[PDB]
Amino acid sequence: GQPLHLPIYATPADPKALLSAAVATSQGGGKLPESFISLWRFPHMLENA
Amino acid sequence: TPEIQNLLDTVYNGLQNFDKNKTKLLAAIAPYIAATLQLPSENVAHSIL
Repeated sequence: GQPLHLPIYATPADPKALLSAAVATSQGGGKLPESFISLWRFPHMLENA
Repeated sequence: TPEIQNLLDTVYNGLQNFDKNKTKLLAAIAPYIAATLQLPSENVAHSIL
């Protein structure tokens, strides 16, 4: 009962290549607040800022 | 794409306040191109432009 033919040999499966996706988002920029005038002249307000 | 739009926004805010006869346009845009295209040098960003 030993077969004369030799058995066929299986081919192993292909492994999966794990891949990541890196995307970026776009947040909208902020606008300016309102111009509020003050009492001070230029150099004092400049140094303060 | 939002990423290329982020490039547009960064270069837009970056090279805002520019005059042509003050300096070269290419040398002005070269750092943002060197960063967004992840280039190491600035002469390379000059070269590719």
